[PDB]
Amino acid sequence: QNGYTYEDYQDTAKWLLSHTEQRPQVAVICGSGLGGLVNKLTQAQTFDYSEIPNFPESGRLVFGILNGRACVMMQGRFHMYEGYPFWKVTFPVRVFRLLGVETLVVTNAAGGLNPNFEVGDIMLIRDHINLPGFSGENPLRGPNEERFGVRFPAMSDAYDRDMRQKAHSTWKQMGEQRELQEGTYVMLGGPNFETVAECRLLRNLGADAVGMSTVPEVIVARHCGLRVFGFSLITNKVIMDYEAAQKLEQFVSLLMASIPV
Amino acid sequence: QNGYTYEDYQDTAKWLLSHTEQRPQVAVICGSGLGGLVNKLTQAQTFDYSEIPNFPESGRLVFGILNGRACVMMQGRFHMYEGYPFWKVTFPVRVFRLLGVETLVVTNAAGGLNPNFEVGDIMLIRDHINLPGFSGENPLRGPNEERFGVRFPAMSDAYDRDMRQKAHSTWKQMGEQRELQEGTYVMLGGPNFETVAECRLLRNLGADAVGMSTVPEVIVARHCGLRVFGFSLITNKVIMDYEAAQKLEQFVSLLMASIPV
Amino acid sequence: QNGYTYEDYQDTAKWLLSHTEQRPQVAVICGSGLGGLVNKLTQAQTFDYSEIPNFPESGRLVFGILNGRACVMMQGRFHMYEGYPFWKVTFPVRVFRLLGVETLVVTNAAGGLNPNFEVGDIMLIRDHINLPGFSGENPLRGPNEERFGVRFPAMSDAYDRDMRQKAHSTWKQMGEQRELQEGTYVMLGGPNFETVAECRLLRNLGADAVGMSTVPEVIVARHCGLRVFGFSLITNKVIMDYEAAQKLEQFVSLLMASIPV
Ligand SMILES: Nc1nc2c(ncn2CCCCC(F)(F)P(=O)(O)O)c(=O)[nH]1
Ligand SMILES: Nc1nc2c(ncn2CCCCC(F)(F)P(=O)(O)O)c(=O)[nH]1
Ligand SMILES: Nc1nc2c(ncn2CCCCC(F)(F)P(=O)(O)O)c(=O)[nH]1
Ligand SMILES: [Mg+2]
Ligand SMILES: [Mg+2]
Ligand SMILES: [Mg+2]
Ligand SMILES: [Zn+2]
Ligand SMILES: [Zn+2]
Ligand SMILES: [Zn+2]
Repeated sequence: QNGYTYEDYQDTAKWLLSHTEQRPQVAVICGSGLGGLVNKLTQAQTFDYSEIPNFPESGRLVFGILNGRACVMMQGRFHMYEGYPFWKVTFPVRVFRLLGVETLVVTNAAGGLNPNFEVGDIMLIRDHINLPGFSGENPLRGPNEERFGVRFPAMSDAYDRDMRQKAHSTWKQMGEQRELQEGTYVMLGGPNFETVAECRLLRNLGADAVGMSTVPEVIVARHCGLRVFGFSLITNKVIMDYEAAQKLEQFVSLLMASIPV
Repeated sequence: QNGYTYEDYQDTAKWLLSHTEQRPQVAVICGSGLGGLVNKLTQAQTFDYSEIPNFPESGRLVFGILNGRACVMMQGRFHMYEGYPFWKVTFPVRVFRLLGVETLVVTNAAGGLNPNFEVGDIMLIRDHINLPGFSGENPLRGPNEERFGVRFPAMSDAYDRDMRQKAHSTWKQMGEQRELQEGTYVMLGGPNFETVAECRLLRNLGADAVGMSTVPEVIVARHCGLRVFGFSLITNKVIMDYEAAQKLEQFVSLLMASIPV
Repeated sequence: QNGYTYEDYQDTAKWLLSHTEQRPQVAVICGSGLGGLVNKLTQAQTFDYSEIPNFPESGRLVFGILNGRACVMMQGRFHMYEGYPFWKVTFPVRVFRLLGVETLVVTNAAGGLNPNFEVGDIMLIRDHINLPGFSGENPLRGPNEERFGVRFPAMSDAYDRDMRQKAHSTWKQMGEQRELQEGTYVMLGGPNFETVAECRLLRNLGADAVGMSTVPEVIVARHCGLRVFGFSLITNKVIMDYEAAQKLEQFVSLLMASIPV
């Protein structure tokens, strides 16, 4: 049961509003290996998660201006595999909503299931498969809070098309030799890596990349009306048979200018 | 852990037996949009769930005679997405068993995965896929109570063939232009609606319709020996690619006469 | 949340080390119908689970020498369907590690999904599919204990190849008419048996046999560095459409001699 009341989000949000003059419209959640993205922020202000009332423990929240856009960034995220229920993993997203954030950018490291993928590739997330969600492990599980969103939110249009279009055209302006990949991200609980049988299984379900986060954050963001778009850094080609983080940082930085104000 | 002792079911059952002279042999569980089915009951008696000891909160239980058959009807059901564990969602089924009920009729609103389905269609449930059940979210999870059923109940014959046969022949007597659909119902936790990738995934698993209930009720009913049959009201054709409630009420009403006594 | 501290495993392990002179290098986990495997032990010593501090309740642990190899055997195992979280189901594996065990042999009764399987067949487990694991129901869920293993353990090489090779050559020396089967074991929560739609679904995921255990034990064993190999006794051919325990005991006994010392 969600151990957070509506007021808890509000308290946390007002705490942040009074401790920084920063008023972000964009929020970015970074997983593992994308910490250099926070060093590009100007007029930056960092808050350790441990100093923010109600924030899940263990990692920091960095406010600042990235390529002209005011944003708030999660340096380190939460995972189901660490033991947190999704209502803790996604706590920050609802706080962002209360801060006035309108767009959420999600990033993650993932295993490439699509044969055509190569290490270091950047896959624009066009869709996702939420396996934990099939069994009820859903961040929206429990009473619905109308002040956030509706009881039965649609997820088919989760990854904003306009931003995905900007992403492609922006990538083209970067003059990259490798095309910007695009595909379906499947989330699994973890923490162990998949077996061959499971890897094949996932590929046949239509997934292009596999990871252990993001989906719950996206679901909660869509529920509370945030515009969403994200990317997966293919850190390794998953083996289907028996026997670049810097570029992503630059890319997300450039996209700020393409996000509608 | 099932927060109900065997005695809790018994207490609830005797409470109901002493508050109504009605002695139902058939139980009907209605989801959303099938409330007019309760208005067809004669010599009806309603109990709000809140006045019945032990009943899960938030909705009423209506006793009465439907087309000559004495039955008990759930107007409003419980869902995993609301936060209830399956032992609460399925609490009523075991109570029905203790009331002397022999047949359970389940109904639900569902999304059509089968391309040949049309809005308003009525799909006789021939089989189901219990996704939450694959991860252990099972209403039978925990110590087995032999006074109800066996430890490892078979589910392959869950939807009574004889009733499915009656359903088809009865539908034919109704002179309906649209054929009575038949297929596999897949249950997901919810509450968000599926993405395109998930919708395709489900269709490839062999599911004809998708919903957020019923399966746990059917499993518990089969476990305690109840005869089962049900229907899905296809309220919308699910989109598989990127870019009638009154009739059901009449149908279930007519089928009472086909249920063996 | 894992209700066991590192010290709990240690306490249990030292308790056993001081109550028997036996110092096993191999551990065997037996499910249902493989109890005669314990009667082949010499210089045997039995401990009821109920007399071992910290051991999950309801079944015994038998130490002894099997075909020249000192081993510890679980006669009766734990299942998710009984209500235990995986940290209780897999408690013994970590204890074995602390006892100095290096190899874990897992056995189970399973339903045959592969059409070519026959009742009584013995399927060497080459790989597995962990459905509960896709939703987070993972024995490794929670903080990682480095004294056991790494945060993100690989599972693709879970079933030791060398032992699988020994298994085949050993089976050939047995002069059995039926070949030693080999395949992928898929674990589901249970306790109900699958429907036709689910059975087909599982087969299409690439599973050869279906059961309700083993996978969590294997995962924890691999996490703490144990060599693993196992077998599934096909007790029945699963019906895919709508309408030997003694040999296994002998086989596992013979394989002791093939396990590296
Ligand atoms: N399931 C799975 N996950 C893989 C794989 N490779 C990398 N990750 C990513 C590891 C987790 C990444 C993260 F969760 F930490 P994140 O926060 O960066 O998303 C893989 O093969 N399978
Ligand atoms: N998963 C899923 N469910 C869908 C869909 N359309 C209607 N429902 C039914 C909504 C829930 C119905 C109910 F649970 F409330 P019930 O009680 O009527 O079954 C769909 O596309 N996907
Ligand atoms: N899911 C599933 N399991 C089946 C089937 N047949 C036997 N078991 C094995 C029954 C459980 C075995 C056990 F868990 F008790 P174990 O300890 O022997 O592994 C089947 O068709 N489906
Ligand atoms: Mg704190
Ligand atoms: Mg009450
Ligand atoms: Mg004890
Ligand atoms: Zn202050
Ligand atoms: Zn009274
Ligand atoms: Zn003693």
